[PDB]
Formats: sequence, structure tokens, C-alpha cells
Amino acid sequence: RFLKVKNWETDVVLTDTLHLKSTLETGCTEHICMGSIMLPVRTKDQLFPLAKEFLDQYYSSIKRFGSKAHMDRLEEVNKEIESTSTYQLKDTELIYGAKHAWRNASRCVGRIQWSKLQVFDARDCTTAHGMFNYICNHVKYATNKGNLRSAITIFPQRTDGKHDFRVWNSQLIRYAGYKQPDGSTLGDPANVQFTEICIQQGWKAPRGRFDVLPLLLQANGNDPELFQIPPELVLEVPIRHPKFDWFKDLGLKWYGLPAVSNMLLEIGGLEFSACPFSGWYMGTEIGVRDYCDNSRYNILEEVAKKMDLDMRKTSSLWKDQALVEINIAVLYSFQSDKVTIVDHHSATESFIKHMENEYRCRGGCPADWVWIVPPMSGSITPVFHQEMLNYRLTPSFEYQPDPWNTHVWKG
Amino acid sequence: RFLKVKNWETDVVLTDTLHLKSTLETGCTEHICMGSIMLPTKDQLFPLAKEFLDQYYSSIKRFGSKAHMDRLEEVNKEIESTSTYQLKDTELIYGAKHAWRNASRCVGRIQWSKLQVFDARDCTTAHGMFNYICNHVKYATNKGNLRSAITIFPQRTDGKHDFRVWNSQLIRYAGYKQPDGSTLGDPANVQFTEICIQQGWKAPRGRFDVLPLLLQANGNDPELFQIPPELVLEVPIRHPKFDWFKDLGLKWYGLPAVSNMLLEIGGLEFSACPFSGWYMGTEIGVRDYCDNSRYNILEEVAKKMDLDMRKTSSLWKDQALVEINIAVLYSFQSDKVTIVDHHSATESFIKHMENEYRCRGGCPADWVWIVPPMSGSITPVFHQEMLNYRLTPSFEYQPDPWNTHVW
Ligand code: HEM
Ligand code: HEM
Ligand SMILES: Nc1cccc(C[C@@H]2CNC[C@@H]2OCCNCCc2cccc(F)c2)n1
Ligand SMILES: Nc1cccc(C[C@@H]2CNC[C@@H]2OCCNCCc2cccc(F)c2)n1
Ligand SMILES: C[C@H](O)[C@H](O)[C@H]1CNc2nc(N)[nH]c(=O)c2N1
Ligand SMILES: C[C@H](O)[C@H](O)[C@H]1CNc2nc(N)[nH]c(=O)c2N1
Ligand SMILES: [Zn+2]
Repeated sequence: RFLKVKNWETDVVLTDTLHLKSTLETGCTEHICMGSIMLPVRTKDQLFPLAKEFLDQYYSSIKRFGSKAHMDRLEEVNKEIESTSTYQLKDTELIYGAKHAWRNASRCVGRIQWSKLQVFDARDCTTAHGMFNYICNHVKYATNKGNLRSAITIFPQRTDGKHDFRVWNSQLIRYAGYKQPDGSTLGDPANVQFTEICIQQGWKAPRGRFDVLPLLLQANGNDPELFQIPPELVLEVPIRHPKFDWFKDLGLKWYGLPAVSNMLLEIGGLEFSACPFSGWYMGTEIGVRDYCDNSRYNILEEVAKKMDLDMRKTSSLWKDQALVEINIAVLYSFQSDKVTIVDHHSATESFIKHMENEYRCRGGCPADWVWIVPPMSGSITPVFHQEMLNYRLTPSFEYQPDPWNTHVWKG
Repeated sequence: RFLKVKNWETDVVLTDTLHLKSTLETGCTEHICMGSIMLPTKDQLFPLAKEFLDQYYSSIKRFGSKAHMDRLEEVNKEIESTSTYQLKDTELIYGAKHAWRNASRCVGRIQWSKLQVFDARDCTTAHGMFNYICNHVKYATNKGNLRSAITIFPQRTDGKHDFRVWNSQLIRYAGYKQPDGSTLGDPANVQFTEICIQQGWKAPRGRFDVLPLLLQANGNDPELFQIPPELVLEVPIRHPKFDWFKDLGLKWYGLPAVSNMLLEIGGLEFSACPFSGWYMGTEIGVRDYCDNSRYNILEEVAKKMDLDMRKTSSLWKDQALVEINIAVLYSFQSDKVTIVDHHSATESFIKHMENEYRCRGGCPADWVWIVPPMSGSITPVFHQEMLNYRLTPSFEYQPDPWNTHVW
């Protein structure tokens, strides 16, 4: 079967055949669409078929499908599964797998970059201290003094689900949040609960608006342990505005390295529950979401106050006005300090070209419109007008529940 | 079976059961989501009629009453004999209000029960259609104090005798291709603007020429009529701070009135059913003015603002977009023509959702259309999970008639 997507701005029509390779379920049915729902121990039995699909994909990509080397590898993996109930990926397979999870990530606007990914193999890691060292190195390599490079660090896979490696932080670098007795929050409201766990674990909190959280790291299913990232490894940008000189006195800064640490990487049936990865920011993630969400730093009022905007009626678009200025400041600040950042115009335009290329060479590009369209100025970006098909390919990145909800405390 | 929706800003969780009454198909499967795709007999008619009359009699609290049973028999007898049936006035009013209530792409449904219904089922000619339409336009406009309305022409029969309004909206501006290579006026309507000239319209060939109506009665060839200019309320666009803005020569019409959809009530198909409410500001200022394939005015506005258009990262498009939208709202407000901003509209829709969850057990909603085309995440709808499903009565898209009609 063949499915068409249309771009309503250009009349370009594309044909999807790749969706035929899709296995996992979407959440949707013929009766209900769940496209805006945020979240819609394997046996030998189910594992070998998952391994086989994967290795067939891998061997096709290197143009060796059906080769003696392909067949020997199937036999070898088969025999490893029947003997040990699991198997180990070769380095080449791990790299290919991790690149493809990113390529298959339908919510990611940054995928033009998928084939340039530094893979760090951390499968020999055994302790929390080991994990801290690997992560420090990842941070330093990725930051590259402002000239950001994409990377992922892959810790040992799940075995019986009782010995999982996990990073408890949702991102490697994030700011503390402190709920006050009067109901107000200091710092990032998104991180209150995690900040609380850190404090209970023995973190001494500075209690300011921008305290970089400590890493909380779990190796081999053990209770997690705290570590401070060396501050000299944590690149930060003070936010100022090209024309507004009072902007600096708001006291805003942000970190340069966005690095997701709470997802699960699946490759050929194997589950890597600790696989932190990082790229670089699109400006709107900080300027729109982190600064302007009501449940985040929520700076719209204060910025609009200082701007002397008419704040008495929403119909003045004071919020919209202040939002643009904040986002201008973020892009200007990163650019001035030579820290890699991309604006939402350039990022969406590059995504469109990537997507078209993927249709020509791969037969499709799964994409989640709800996420791909930026959270400001939607329809003046070309993605707004782009019909997209969303479906699940493996290898993949998956959401996993926060570990403090599941962990068996050992004491 | 019982599904939950979460708002990620407020933590409010709502439970949906209304979807279990869902009937039509979405386009999506377990393998593929099509959420962002724009277009994804006697035996057949009676279940549809029964389903409808059951919900109608349930709504007036007479489910399983004698009047209920009597009406089901009457409609069944009429189908068996005539191969169709006619709605009581009460059933028409209810059906049309509920089609709006079930419209998952409509942010404005808080208003659903205040809908003036104009029964035009006795219409027989294009001239008749024109008279009903002018009356609709004048009633709804109300000198700027807009009132929601729909006018409903006769239902489909053998399908060779359809009533259709060929315009996509009652009021829209002409579009003309030029030797120059570019486009004058609204590029969205070029094709239609040509069909009108092909039918004998003398086009003024300006930037903002109100199009003629092109009305099809009883499956006949369609005819042209100019809406009396004094009935088309228009708004000149100025900025509260930028003096120069007015010199761009921009204006828009006050009445949005969708005329190309198909209203389905209890299995019956009303193919000409123009309806109207009032504008959310972004439709005009973001989409009509700034879409690249529309009036596409960002380039010119940014130039007057003397912004740095050298690089995309100066956010010059974004700055201009905001001012253009401030102007649209200000102009409408100054001339006392109803308009709603996207903040107030989306806030209203959240309240409507909560009302519908407690009262009805849910609210079908299409997040891709509900979230405004600017400033998405600073409106509350961005953070609201929504479930999308199809209920009847409903409004459905139908293809442009010129593709289908034979002359
Ligand atoms: C290289 C520059 C990149 C840019 C500009 C970029 C852009 C983005 C953005 C804006 C989002 C949505 C962010 C949000 O709203 O939370 C996203 C999501 C995502 N991206 Fe990227 N990305 C980049 C690199 C990467 C890399 C290196 C990976 C993994 C190897 C990745 C995988 C993902 C995944 C799995 C999601 C979904 C996250 C979730 O479900 O929470 N991206 N991308
Ligand atoms: C009272 C003021 C109203 C407001 C502010 C409003 C708002 C909107 C908006 C912003 C859209 C998206 C339109 C677009 O972007 O093209 C929409 C779509 C729609 N609305 Fe409303 N609405 C109003 C009244 C009505 C009425 C009176 C009806 C029917 C009786 C209606 C039924 C619909 C339908 C069927 C759609 C989807 C149209 C399509 O698929 O093209 N709305 N509404
Ligand atoms: N899948 C889910 C489910 C629930 C929650 C979440 C994280 C939310 C999504 N939105 C806010 C927060 O996620 C914030 C982190 N997102 C950064 C993604 C990114 C950008 C650039 C480079 C790179 F490597 C990675 N995900
Ligand atoms: N369902 C479809 C499919 C294809 C095309 C379309 C019309 C397009 C969609 N997007 C722009 C244009 O629709 C025209 C604008 N629609 C106005 C909706 C509205 C607002 C306020 C009051 C009221 F009565 C009606 N619909
Ligand atoms: C409910 C809704 O799905 C949710 O707010 C989504 C919408 N789109 C998003 N898009 C991105 N990129 N990131 C997000 O966190 C969200 N949140
Ligand atoms: C491809 C995508 O579905 C298309 O651009 C949609 C997106 N959301 C929309 N939302 C509204 N309200 N109106 C539209 O015309 C569109 N267009
Ligand atoms: Zn879907």
C-alpha cells in the first residue's frame, strides 16, 4: 500500500511506503485519534525475531544481506540467546542502532543531523562512579567549548530488570526548583520533586534561581548515588537583549547543552535504560517553553512590565510581544558567546528538506506534527503546512517511568 | 474503554466516555496516526434516523415515551414508502446545534447553543437562495454586533438535484493571475474567480473585490448574484501606534461564513448549509495576511518597520507577525465589529471542555486545529490533551462542485 502526504503551501505530494515496516502500536484506532496524548524482562520466544529483524536491517544497510557473514551472525546470535537468554551487540551494530533510533524519532525536528552522532560505548561500566566519569567525558566532548557536537553514551543493557542502570535526572544539566512555605517556587518549578530527592539524598542546596542539579546515578540496580558535575564543565550563557539594556538585570542565564537522560533505547530487542544523548538547542525550547510556560520560569509579566506594554487587556497581544523579545534575546546571547543554537525558522526549513530526502531514499519519514511545529509563530514555519504520518519504527527511543516510582530501595 | 485526558499546565485530569458513542472512522489505525492529514439506501437510512431520534428524545427527557415511539414509527413508515423522511422543526434546530457542538476543529463551541437556525427547506431557485443568503448576512452582521446563524436549504434526494453554494465562504476577495507573473488579490480564490468571469462576472480587477455568489438550486447550472454592498461590512486596517500602517491599503470583511460544508442530521444530507459566527483575530492576521500562498505581506510590513531582514534569527518575521495581529484586533475593536483574540478564545474553549466533560462525558477536539497558528504554547489549549473522534450530527467537507457538476 501507498500513503500520500501533501504540503498545502507548495502542493508537493509525497508517497510513503516505509510505514509498512512499522510494528509497534500508536495509541490510535479507527474510532479515536490520540495524536495529542503525551504518553499514549523479555522471553527467548519474542527476542530472536526482534534480533533477526534488526540484523536483517543492519545487513541490508551495508549491502551484505544474505551474505555468509550475515548468516553466520544470525546463527551466532541465535545460539547466544538459547544459551544465555540474551545477546551482545557488536560495536558496529550498536553505532548503527543508536543512529537509527534518532533517525526514527518522529518528535525530533533536528534529524537532518542523524548520521553525525558520536557514540560512546559504556557497556563495560559497573558502578555509579564509573557512570559519573563517562558522563563528565560526554559533557566535555559534546560541549566542545561552545561548538556543540551530538553524542550519546550507552550503558549496559537490561538483564532481568532487577539490575538496571539509570540516570535519575531527566537531563544531564538542569536547574534546581525549591517550593517555598508561602506557595511560591524558587528556580525551575519543573524540577521541585527531583530537587527534593537530591536534598534527601544529602545534596547541600545553595537555594538560588539557577543551581545546577547534581547527578543521581544508579548502576546495576543499586541505590543511586550523588555527584556534582565539575562547574568548569557546565557551559552557561547569560541572557541579554540587542536593543534592550535592562534585559540583563532580569538576571537570566541558561545552560548550552541540552542532554536527555531519562529515555530507553531499544535495539534488536535489547533495552538500554541509561543512554543519555545530547545535541544543541532550538531557541524556542528556552525562550518560549523554559522561560514562558506558566508552570516554568514564567517571565512574561516582568518582561512586559519593563517593556511598558499595555497589560490591561489580552487583546493588546502584550504576551505575544514580550515572547518575541525574549526569544530574540536568547538567540542573540548564544550567538554572541559562540554557543551553537538554531532558530525555529532555520530548524523547520532544514527538517522539510530532510523529510523530502528521506521520502526519496527511504520511502518515508515518520513525524509527529504536534511536536514538530514550534510553540510560537506556528504557521509562518513550513512544517505547519506539512502533512505528516506518524508511526513507530525500531530501533527507537521510548519514554520510561521515573525510577523513584519503581525502585526497590536496598538501604 | 474509559480514557483520560490530562492538562500538563494545571494537572487537571478528565475522563472521557462520550467516545464510546462514536460512530464514523478517524483515518488513524493502530499502526499509523493521520492526525495531521487535512482530508483523511432504505436499509442504510433507518438505523441512522433511529440513532438520531433516540438522542433527540433523550435530550428532551422523553426517552421511551409514547411521543418518542410514535415518531420512530412515523419516520420508519415514511422511509419505507418515500425512501427518505422530513425533520420536524424542533429536530432541525437540535440537529444543527449539535453538528456545531460535535465539530472537533472548532475552538468557538462555548457558543454552540446560541445558534439562530434559518429553515430554507422551502427554497426552489437560485434567486430564492440569494434572498435567503442576503437575509442571513444582514441578520448575522447586525451592524457589527455579530450573531451566529445557519441557513439550511433542501436535503439531498437522488443526488442529481443537490443545492450547493459554490463559494467556499459567502464573502471572499477575488484573485487574478497577471502577465507580470504574480498574483493580484487573494491567491486562494484564483480558480473560482476565473469560473465567475467564465460565467460573465465583470471583475473590477482590484486587490479586494468581494466575489459574487454562485448559487446552484435543485441540481441546475449555477447563477451569479452580487451581494448588496451595503450588506458586506468591511474593516479598514490600521495600527494603534504605527501611523504608516494604513498606507498598506489593507482591509478585511467582518463576517466569516463557511458555505461549502455538508450538514448531516439523522442520515439526511444538507449540502447547502452556509453558517457564520465571528472571527478569531489570528485567522485574518496570521493566515489570510501572512501565509506565503495568501496575501503574504510579511516582507512589506517588515520593511516599513525597518527591521533587520538579513538573517532569520533576528526574528523579523515574528515581530512583524505580532504587530499585524495587533492591528487587526485594534481595527475591528475601533469599528465595533465583534472579534475575539486567541488568548480569550482558547481560555473560553478550556472552560467549554470542562463543562462538556461534566455534563456530557467528553468533548471531541482536534489539537492540530484548536491550537492557534501563532504563540501556541502561551495559550492554554497547547498544554491540553484532547481526544479526537467523530459524532453525528456533523459538518463534513465536500469536494468543490465544479469537479462534480455536469453543465
Ligand atoms: C542536533 C540538534 C538537535 C536539535 C536542534 C533537536 C531538536 C529537537 C527538539 C526541539 C525536540 C522537542 C524538544 C522538546 O519539546 O522537548 C526534540 C525531541 C527529541 N529528539 Fe531531538 N534534536 C537534536 C538532536 C537529537 C539527538 C542527538 C537525539 C538522540 C540521539 C535526539 C532525539 C530526540 C528524541 C528521542 C526526542 C523526543 C523527546 C521526548 O519524547 O521527550 N535529538 N528534538
Ligand atoms: C461564534 C464564533 C466562532 C468562532 C470564534 C469559531 C472559531 C473557529 C476557528 C478558529 C476555526 C478554524 C477555522 C480555520 O482555521 O479555517 C473553526 C472551524 C470550524 N468551525 Fe467554528 N467558530 C465560531 C462559530 C462557528 C459556528 C456558528 C459553526 C457552525 C454552526 C462553526 C463550526 C465550525 C466547523 C464545522 C469548523 C471546521 C471547518 C473546516 O473543517 O474547514 N463554528 N471555528
Ligand atoms: N516523551 C516525553 C513524555 C513526557 C515528557 C517528556 C519531556 C518533556 C517534553 N518537552 C519538555 C520536556 O522535555 C525537555 C527536554 N527536551 C529536549 C529535547 C532535545 C532538544 C535538543 C537536543 C537534544 F538532544 C534533545 N517527554
Ligand atoms: N475541512 C477543510 C478541508 C480543507 C479546507 C478547509 C477550509 C480551509 C481550512 N483553513 C482555512 C480554510 O477555511 C476557511 C476559514 N474557515 C473559517 C472557520 C470559521 C471561523 C469563525 C466562524 C465561522 F463560522 C467559521 N476545510
Ligand atoms: C498535550 C500536548 O500533546 C502537549 O502539550 C505537547 C504539545 N506539543 C509539544 N511539542 C514539543 N516539542 N514539546 C512538548 O512538550 C509538547 N507538548
Ligand atoms: C497540514 C496541517 O494539517 C494543516 O496545515 C493544518 C494545520 N492546522 C490548521 N489549523 C487551522 N485552525 N486551520 C488550518 O487550516 C490548519 N491547517
Ligand atoms: Zn491518530
